[PDB]
Amino acid sequence: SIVMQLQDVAESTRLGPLSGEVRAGEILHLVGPNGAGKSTLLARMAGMTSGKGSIQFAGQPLEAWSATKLALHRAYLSQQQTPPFATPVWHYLTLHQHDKTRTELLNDVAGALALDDKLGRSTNQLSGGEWQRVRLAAVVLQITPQANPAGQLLLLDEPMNSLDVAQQSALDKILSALCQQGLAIVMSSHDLNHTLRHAHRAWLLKGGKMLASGRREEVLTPPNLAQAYGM
Amino acid sequence: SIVMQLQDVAESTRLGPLSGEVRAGEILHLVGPNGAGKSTLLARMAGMTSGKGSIQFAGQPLEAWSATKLALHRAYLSQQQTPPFATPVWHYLTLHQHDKTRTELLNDVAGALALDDKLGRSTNQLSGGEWQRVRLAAVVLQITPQANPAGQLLLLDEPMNSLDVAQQSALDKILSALCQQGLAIVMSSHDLNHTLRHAHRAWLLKGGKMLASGRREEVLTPPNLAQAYGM
Amino acid sequence: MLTLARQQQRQNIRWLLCLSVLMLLALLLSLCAGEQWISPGDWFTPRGELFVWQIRLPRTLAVLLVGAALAISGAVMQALFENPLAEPGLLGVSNGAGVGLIAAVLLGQGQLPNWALGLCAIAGALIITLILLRFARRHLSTSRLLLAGVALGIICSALMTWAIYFSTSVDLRQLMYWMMGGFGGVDWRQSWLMLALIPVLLWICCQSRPMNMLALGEISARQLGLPLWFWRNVLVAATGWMVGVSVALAGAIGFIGLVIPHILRLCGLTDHRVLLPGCALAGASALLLADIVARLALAAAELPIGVVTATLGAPVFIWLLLKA
Amino acid sequence: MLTLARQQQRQNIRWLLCLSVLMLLALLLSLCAGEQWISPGDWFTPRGELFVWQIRLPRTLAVLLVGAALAISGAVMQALFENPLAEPGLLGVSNGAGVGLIAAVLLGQGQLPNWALGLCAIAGALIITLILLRFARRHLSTSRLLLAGVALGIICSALMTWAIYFSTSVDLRQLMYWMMGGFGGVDWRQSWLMLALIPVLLWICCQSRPMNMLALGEISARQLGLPLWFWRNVLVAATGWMVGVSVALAGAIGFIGLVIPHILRLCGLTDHRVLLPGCALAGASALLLADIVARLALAAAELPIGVVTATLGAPVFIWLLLKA
Repeated sequence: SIVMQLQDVAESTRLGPLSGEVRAGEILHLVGPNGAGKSTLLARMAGMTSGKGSIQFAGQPLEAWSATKLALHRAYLSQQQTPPFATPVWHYLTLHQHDKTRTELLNDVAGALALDDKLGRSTNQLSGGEWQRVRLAAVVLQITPQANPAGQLLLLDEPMNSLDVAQQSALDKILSALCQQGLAIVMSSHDLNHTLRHAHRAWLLKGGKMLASGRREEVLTPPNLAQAYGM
Repeated sequence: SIVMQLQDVAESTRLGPLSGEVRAGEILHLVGPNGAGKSTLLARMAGMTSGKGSIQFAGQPLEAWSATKLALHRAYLSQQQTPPFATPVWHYLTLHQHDKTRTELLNDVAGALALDDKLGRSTNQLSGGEWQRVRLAAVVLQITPQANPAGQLLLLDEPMNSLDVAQQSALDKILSALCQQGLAIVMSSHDLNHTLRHAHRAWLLKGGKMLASGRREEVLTPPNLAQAYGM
Repeated sequence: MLTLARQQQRQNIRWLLCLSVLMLLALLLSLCAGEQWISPGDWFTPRGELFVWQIRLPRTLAVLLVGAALAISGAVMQALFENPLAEPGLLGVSNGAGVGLIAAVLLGQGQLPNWALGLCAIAGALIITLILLRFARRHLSTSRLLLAGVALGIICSALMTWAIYFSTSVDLRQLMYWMMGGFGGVDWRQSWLMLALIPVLLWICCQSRPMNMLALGEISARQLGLPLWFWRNVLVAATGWMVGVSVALAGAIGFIGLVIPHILRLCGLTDHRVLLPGCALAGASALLLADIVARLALAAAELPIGVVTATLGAPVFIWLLLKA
Repeated sequence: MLTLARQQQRQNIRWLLCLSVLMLLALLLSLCAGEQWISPGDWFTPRGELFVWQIRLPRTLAVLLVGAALAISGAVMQALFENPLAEPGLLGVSNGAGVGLIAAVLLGQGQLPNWALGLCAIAGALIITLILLRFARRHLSTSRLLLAGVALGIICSALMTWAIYFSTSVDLRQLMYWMMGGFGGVDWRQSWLMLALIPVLLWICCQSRPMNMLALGEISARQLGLPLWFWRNVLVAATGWMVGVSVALAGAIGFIGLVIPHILRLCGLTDHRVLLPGCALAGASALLLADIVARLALAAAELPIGVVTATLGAPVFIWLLLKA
């Protein structure tokens, strides 16, 4: 069940010593204030950054994984990325698919996130909320268990950025549908009610250290929240 | 009581014909999906854009107002603005003050938004959440009834951007304290529970037209929300 | 295969066709003009065998290769730096190969065979290209890179002017023609350079996968399993190679590596599997024309390719700015 | 007054002092070295009246003014285009004056007085600065502006080169000294231009408020009650003025409008109430040295001021890129 394991992870003061478990078929939310390490953590779990600590992904440790294979077992979404100039949304998405074949699936995901009419339009020409959905879409197509058997982990850093209540709900359905298929979804929570309502487990970093973990309902308690935010 | 009046405002299809009232000492939230006109509307009420419709600000119509005076009666905060390269936070804020004298007040606001240790640091060298607070701060100092008697309206387009639950709560206190002093605060709501919990009145645009208005508790009803978002 | 895709591919194949034609047409025209005319028929005439074969042909083939190269280079650099403004000339990679050449010549000997020099040019380019990329990693910015590049360009101009004056073995002409590019003294005795271009040109034109990825952007590129560092350095080398040789062959030509790439993107060629090949063709033809005009323009002397390329370049660039 | 504020102001006054000194220290040095050295005392000798008063002084005065101008200009442009890379030389406002200047010299050779020329240059600048600003409003981008500028620069260089060859009243030297700037032929008979620089120089150097605002950025600048259009257009003029005249005075000098401003920000001169004066002072001195060096380094021929400023420029710019 446990797909990823974090053993005393921490790089400089931003991210203090932290350890935990990433259980498949579950949605984990990194909860905490600004500076609390959330992004840095995610970057590690992804494999974008190296350093002090030990992370093992589905048996072998990240460090042991080859880029190529890693990309088949997990997808990463940075907090923000500059859209590639002159590149049609449909190409953007395709490039993310490990099986260009499954063309119809692309249309489905693009649809789900209101992008069927946006395909064919150059990424550098989308609005804020648009680009985001385009990115999410691209990442999902990459790791959907439907098209990719090796898909196991989906790391998302601040996904709801630019989305409206609706576009949010939209992605909620996708993510759920994803963990229901056995995917491991780890994302940095933005709204507490949200995390309470949709997350499964939930680490609560602060200053860079983990004040708590476990079921979101237990972890998101006034004592902790106060210990974390100060109110 | 009514400070601003909108009479059949609308520029192209983004913003359809819309009319309403901005009552002083109150917090109005522009609620709606992406594309629903919110930003365009705010830009008008501010005076940044001109067009079809009629907006009168405290008697005289905007169009009649002189830039100079307008800046004393209202402050505007665009959705996003590129931080001025090589400019210390403290200078940034000062420049916004109509009375450079009230130096202590600056320190207070900067403090309230956790920026007392950030002053003196160049704006082009702040983080996301940092710059935002720096901007909000700057705008507040500009229209606080404490230092400015002519302050009447504070227009904010997506303020909570980049702020964490805490920094949010932080600004909530400031805004409240502001309308309590008789200020008219109009901002584009991001979270429905928030708008329900903190807003007074609330227009609910959609497609560009106003589906509703009035007390946030009446305006934010499932029938309307569904009519607006589609869920 | 997706709908829009297959459709785009169709229009792509069309252009690669149209461009493929335009080049031959240009190849022909070039082989036929030079202050006198020599139609295909009068080619095996005691004149044709001289001009057409011993003078024109070589020169034309040089242009084609340098063009397609400078063009592709522009595409390649742009991808690497994630910036459309990336190009050999602007970033001073050409002046890099410039310095590397003059240095090889002076600190060397008039006996340095071309191949020897070309290698020194490639070095000149590589240095700059490497330094630019270093500045590209520590501070990824479109302005930074565009700034640095320009700067290194200037710095390289100094070293060049300051070294030629010192030796005095200077010729106000040779200098200007090199600084402003020109295929005036291109003979078969430089056919080793020309060949040298063919390998890379072909190889790189097939490496589209790495760039569509690369184009997505570092992280995306990486998280997608791309061997970034490899491809980055690899392309850095490929660039240095092409550019360096290009400078050695015809000096500092500029404004085909920026324009050509983009114009083709405008036409719809975006997927590198097409943009690279397209670039070569459009880059060849483009420079051929410039060259032809460069020589036939005035009878007194042969206008520096650069002057032409930059004269037509700036205009087509301004427009491209408003259009995009 | 805020603490951090009072302190900064102090250190600022400190620099405005040191800089105020260095300039004089440079004004002196300029008047003493030309070809042969001299001494403040050995000045009041029959020789001094010649050199020191009828040759040197005039020149050293033009340098100051042109220097303090180009420096301020860049400052101003950067404010307007909300971009640090904004500068006369790069964006081509200098070549703008070039075109306009030559236009006169050709339509009325020797008939049109220097002052008559100055106006023609000021026009050349204004145009470009306007065309640039237009492109700045319709598509605010640091890349766009920095692109268009480079382009227009080229276009203007073409118009110039092409118009000189045609008339044949060309002198490979005159052309190069202009394109690469130089104070070689500055006599008291151009003092009308020199004076024409003082008014604006003093004025614009006092309009700090408008620019601090302007610096916040369009919207902010506006919502705060700033007459944006006015000041935008006003500075555009003040720019073309200084720029054009400087060109009519010493051709196209480049790379002081970019560096000097930023360096002073590094020292902590940010409030335009200081950055302007600071620019004037650091601009003047900076160019004096550049001139002095251009004056001695090669006894056979005086170096084009441009080359100097550029040689030292590119480097100090690269460094600035790593520091900032």
